[PDB]
Amino acid sequence: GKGIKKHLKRVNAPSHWMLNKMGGQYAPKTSSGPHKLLESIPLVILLRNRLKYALTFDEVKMILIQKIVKVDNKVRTDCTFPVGLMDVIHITKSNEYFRLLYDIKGRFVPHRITNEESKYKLCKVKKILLRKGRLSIAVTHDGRSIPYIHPDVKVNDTVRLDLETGKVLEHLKFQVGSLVMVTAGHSVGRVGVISSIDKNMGTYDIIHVKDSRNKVFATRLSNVFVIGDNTKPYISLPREKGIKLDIIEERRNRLKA
Amino acid sequence: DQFTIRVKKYMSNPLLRRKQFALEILHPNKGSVAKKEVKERLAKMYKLNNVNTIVLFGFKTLFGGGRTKGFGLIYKNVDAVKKFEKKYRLVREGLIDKETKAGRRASKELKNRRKKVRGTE
Amino acid sequence: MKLNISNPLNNVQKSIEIDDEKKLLPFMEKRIGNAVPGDSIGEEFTGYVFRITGGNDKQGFPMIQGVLTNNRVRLLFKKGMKCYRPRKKGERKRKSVRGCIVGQDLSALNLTLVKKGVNEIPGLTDKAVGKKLGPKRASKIRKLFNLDKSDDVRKYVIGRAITKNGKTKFIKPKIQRLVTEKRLLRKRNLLQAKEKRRLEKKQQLKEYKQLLN
RNA sequence: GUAGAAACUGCGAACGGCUCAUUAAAACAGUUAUAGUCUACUUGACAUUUAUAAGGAUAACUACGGAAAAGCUGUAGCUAAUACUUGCAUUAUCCUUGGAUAAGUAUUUGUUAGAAGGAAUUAUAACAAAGAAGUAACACGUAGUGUGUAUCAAUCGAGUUUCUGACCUAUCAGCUUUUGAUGUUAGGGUAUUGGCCUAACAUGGCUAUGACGGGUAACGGGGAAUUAGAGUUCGAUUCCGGAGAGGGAGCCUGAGAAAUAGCUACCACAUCUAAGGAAGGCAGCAGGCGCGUAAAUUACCCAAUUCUAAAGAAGAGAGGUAGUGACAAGAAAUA
Ligand SMILES: [Mg+2]
Ligand SMILES: [Mg+2]
Ligand SMILES: [Mg+2]
Ligand SMILES: [Mg+2]
Ligand SMILES: [Mg+2]
Ligand SMILES: [Mg+2]
Ligand SMILES: [Mg+2]
Ligand SMILES: [Mg+2]
Ligand SMILES: [Mg+2]
Ligand SMILES: [Mg+2]
Ligand SMILES: [Mg+2]
Ligand SMILES: [Mg+2]
Ligand SMILES: [Mg+2]
Ligand SMILES: [Mg+2]
Ligand SMILES: [Mg+2]
Ligand SMILES: [Mg+2]
Repeated sequence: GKGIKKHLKRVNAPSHWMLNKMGGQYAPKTSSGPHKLLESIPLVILLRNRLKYALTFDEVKMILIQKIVKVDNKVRTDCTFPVGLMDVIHITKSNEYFRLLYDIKGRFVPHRITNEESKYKLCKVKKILLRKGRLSIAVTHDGRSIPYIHPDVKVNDTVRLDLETGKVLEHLKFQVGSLVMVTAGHSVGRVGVISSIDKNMGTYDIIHVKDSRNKVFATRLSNVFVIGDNTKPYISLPREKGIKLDIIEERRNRLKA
Repeated sequence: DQFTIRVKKYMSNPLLRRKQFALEILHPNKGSVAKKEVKERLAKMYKLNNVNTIVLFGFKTLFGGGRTKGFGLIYKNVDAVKKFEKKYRLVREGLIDKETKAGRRASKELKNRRKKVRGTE
Repeated sequence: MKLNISNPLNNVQKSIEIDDEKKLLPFMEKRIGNAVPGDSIGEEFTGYVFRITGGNDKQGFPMIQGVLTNNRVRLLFKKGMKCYRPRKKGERKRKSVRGCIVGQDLSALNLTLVKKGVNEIPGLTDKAVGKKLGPKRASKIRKLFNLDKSDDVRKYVIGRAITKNGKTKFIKPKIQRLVTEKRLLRKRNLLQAKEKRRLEKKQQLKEYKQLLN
């Protein structure tokens, strides 16, 4: 036969899900949708392992049968739906609102935003297409098509999107002084600004970022997400504000009882 | 008779219709206050008029003796118990009593039924 | 050797048993689908004409129309063919089947009636049986009862002997393709949705053309 | 209005589980390309040349049957559909009415113009010829959903592909090319590139830095044992990749197979028979024979981990639980 695989084994699941190596040979195996498997979590993980509202898988099912969970203002009943980075989650029965973010480690957390902040999100552009009749469509990291994009929006910058109507509110550029969150290896939740851009011709582009403690790190261009202009961020942040300390200082701080 | 209950990591779950919590029971120099007594104390502790909305499971007695750990579960009413509790728990509580035990010999019936044709099988 | 005669007009059939070489002589070496007189099978069959429709041999293998031999052959069958039903989709199987020429090696005939003779052969030309099930598509009902548009169709569906639960109720089949307000609601809703999409597209186009400044 | 044996229709059965026979620049590992391609379910955008509602025909079923036997089926009479088919009504753009009409989504051929990538025969636009397939004759009672549908984008994947990296043997020194070996031109074929294949043409391609052969009680890797530091030896076997279903070769359906609890034939082995014929594949789970120095129960359950479906509610020897068990590992009586 040799077709598409349908099962996922536990020790082969992405490590940032933090699954018990005992109790089971399998993992939920997220469905196909707006996010990649390795850059997302299935809804069962969020709703049982993190929030602890459910005890088993079937309890997640009984929760989702009654239409009380919404992602991006739409109800979802799929137990393996992918959730992903900047999405908002609303639970009517508890009247709660969350936004997923990376912490200073490489793992996802629900951030518990307020009701007013629950009406938008930030999307970063991946490419811009020109189609019949000369209209321009932007494709976001969210796997989303936005027609009639403003002519000044380019490939790597981010945009702010209303959720009741799929319209654009404003857009944020990708420059030397913009504020950034990094989303891949060796620095997955750090927030810094930007120092320089390299532009190697045939290969990857490297950019450098400076912390608010004057610490500097670098990464690839493809795992850089703009979250604000020079001064302030446009969303609330988790408690560390993306400041990563080394292990000696972290151990010293933790030793306060 | 003489025991103390300490309820830990208490949490309310409006998505389901229950409260869920951990438990620890201190009974020095005696052994294993019964599950029936714990329900009655919890009903008083939580003003639970009735008693048939409480579910307890996973009790261990902690080598050495004198203390026990477990889990507990308190429901909004009886209808919420039957809606979303499994059948095996619902039998231990006595709410239902069904033991249809036809066995795994339905595989025999399944196999010798597909070889017969539309009308008779 | 065993004959099954069926009357298609009156929906009735009758079988007779024959152990004789003399009586079956006219039938031999005839293909299936061609007429043959029935005088020799009985003096009361004088003036009767039959047609051959099938049969099967001593071992029980059926006959098929295409093959022009007098004995058994071995073919591989597909979905559209006659003496085969697949277990999977796209499955094809090789089976053994009998030719379409009549011979002594048969065990059944399966022939039908065309013409009456001089007698009446009771049980084959006297009785008649109905459809056993009435139509369900509405246009079929109105074409059956030769109605016009104004005539409501719901009042002419018939159960034959139905008095099942009440004293006399005649529970009737549900009929499809009836004109209901629902249908109408579907049409008006679809038209409204189309117009709304048109208006929204015009709005968006005008707005974007404004923004290009 | 509620329930519903049979049956048609839809989706899955290409995932899972097992084993290590083949295999020495092959497979595999780290690094690349697809500007040379295909892609079901799921997610987002969103459409073009009788209508108060069209057609005929078939299961299940009834009656008459055949055969020792099989998941065998003949003739006659009925009847549905989101099965199989036909087809209605509608505006948009350029110059505060009219005119030209646009009359065609993908795809193919000819002539041109030209926001992005390092690089375009690129998005895209015009002119002249062809042109698939579609835009609801469907169901629920929640403005809301379910099912279906042209093209683009995303997602779950695959096919090819760049560079570098293996054990012993020279009592294996020259090899390949008539019959594709190495290149060029034009075609055919494929989802695409390619001697992948055909025709014409040229004489090339590899090699002591070990070609071409022989051997392996050789599947590769993540890893394991022992070691002060160097090293030497192992890796059938929890995860990833590859290959196979007694041995070979063909094929249908399908988004996906050269599938084997799918089909066709030969070789070997083997089952029932009224002697005409019919039906096979434990390297899946238990279990038996044989082989040998060498290895366990013809048990219970879907409660947990997950998967499939018309997706709370069914099923799963996947999986879990016990039974056997001085392989290996830890604690620890005989005062
Ligand atoms: Mg295979
Ligand atoms: Mg569970
Ligand atoms: Mg497999
Ligand atoms: Mg040639
Ligand atoms: Mg190995
Ligand atoms: Mg071996
Ligand atoms: Mg094994
Ligand atoms: Mg494997
Ligand atoms: Mg074998
Ligand atoms: Mg095969
Ligand atoms: Mg088998
Ligand atoms: Mg075979
Ligand atoms: Mg076995
Ligand atoms: Mg042993
Ligand atoms: Mg349903
Ligand atoms: Mg049940």
